[PDB]
Amino acid sequence: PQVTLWQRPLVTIKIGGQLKEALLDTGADDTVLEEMSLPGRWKPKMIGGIGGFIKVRQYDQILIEICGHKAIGTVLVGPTPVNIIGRNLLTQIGMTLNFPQVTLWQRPLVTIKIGGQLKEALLDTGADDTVLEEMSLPGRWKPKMIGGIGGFIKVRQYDQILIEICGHKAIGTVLVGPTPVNIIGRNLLTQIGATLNF
Ligand SMILES: N[C@@H](Cc1ccc([N+](=O)[O-])cc1)C(=O)N[C@@H](CCC(=O)O)C(=O)O
Ligand SMILES: N[C@@H](Cc1ccc([N+](=O)[O-])cc1)C(=O)N[C@@H](CCC(=O)O)C(=O)O
Repeated sequence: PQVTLWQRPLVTIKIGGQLKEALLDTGADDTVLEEMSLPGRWKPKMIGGIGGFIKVRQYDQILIEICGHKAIGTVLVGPTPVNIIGRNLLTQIGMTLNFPQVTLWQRPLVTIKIGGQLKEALLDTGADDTVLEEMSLPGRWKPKMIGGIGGFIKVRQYDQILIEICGHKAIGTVLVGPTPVNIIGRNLLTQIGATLNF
């Protein structure tokens, strides 16, 4: 299946005998699921995201059926606001990003030019919005708060911002704030015709 990003890329998964919905998230290294019942041993672990950090339980060798496709790997269980299927499992179902074709064995980083500056950013299908590290942008902005896996952060919202993503031009909203990594979200990914394929 190929999938566009005009809507969040949700898939049905089966894990631990239970059926759940999860977001295919190219910006996540790991798979993180809402608190749920899984059998077996686990190790305490700490992961980060926008907002800060959360403690999770790490289960290994977990079988998961993602949109019918089987994969086995590490699954983290904790207080995430949404169930996320990260690259550790996306590579097993042969997921690719298309806009060039991009595989997910490494983080999908691209070079962007915005506000006259060159930066690197992560193509993130799990992000509704585009969020960049503090930087100098011209013009008016509006205060806004956004959430992520570890809580929330305050950002500055700039609209009608031109960005060149891997050579492709797009114009849209860009949030600027304390994100640990520059993220290109669906609002811009749709403009460069990015598709998720597996
Ligand atoms: N949506 C991503 C945004 C993100 C990517 C990479 C970093 N980092 O290297 O520091 C921070 C934020 C996200 O929240 N990714 C998390 C998801 C949880 C996980 O995979 O463990 C991440 O840790 O990659
Ligand atoms: N990597 C994603 C994980 C995520 C997706 C959706 C929600 N949610 O609807 O509540 C929470 C976590 C991520 O960090 N998404 C953030 C990125 C920042 C942004 O786009 O505003 C999100 O808010 O979607």
